[PDB]
Amino acid sequence: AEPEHDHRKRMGLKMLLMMGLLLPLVYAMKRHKWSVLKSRKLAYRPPK
Amino acid sequence: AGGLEHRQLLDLAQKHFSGLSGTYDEDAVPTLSPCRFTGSQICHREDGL
Ligand SMILES: CCCCCCCCCCCCCCCC(=O)OC[C@H](COP(=O)(O)OCCN)OC(=O)CCCCCCCCCCCCCCC
Repeated sequence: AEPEHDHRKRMGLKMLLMMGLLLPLVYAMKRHKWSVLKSRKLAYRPPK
Repeated sequence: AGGLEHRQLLDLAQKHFSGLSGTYDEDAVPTLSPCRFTGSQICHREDGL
């Protein structure tokens, strides 16, 4: 019923390993660019 | 700078600038430290200008 059984699990292992690498690296690229905004500071100086 | 001999300028320096503090200054010299450059941005938004 499922001749692809073994091959799909071998691929599944490779998919998990690549995701364990790519997810934190892509997460790191997101945080890298966004850090400009996440640490920005604002000040309001109206005339008096 | 101008029409003047360097002899004259040195004579006046030794006359009117001799009273300055000597070479030693009691160990309190200003030593300029290096100044960190920071890649950064500052925006003062003012649409009335
Ligand atoms: C005309 C072209 C049209 C293409 C359209 C594609 C549609 C997008 C579908 C995306 C599916 C994700 C991967 C499944 C395959 C698999 O699981 O990969 C199995 C293969 C092992 O294979 P093996 O051991 O059999 O051989 C081995 C021979 N050396 O390694 C992997 O684990 C790679 C998958 C890693 C994790 C996925 C990360 C996704 C990144 C985005 C890339 C998308 C590119 C899109 C290009 C159009």
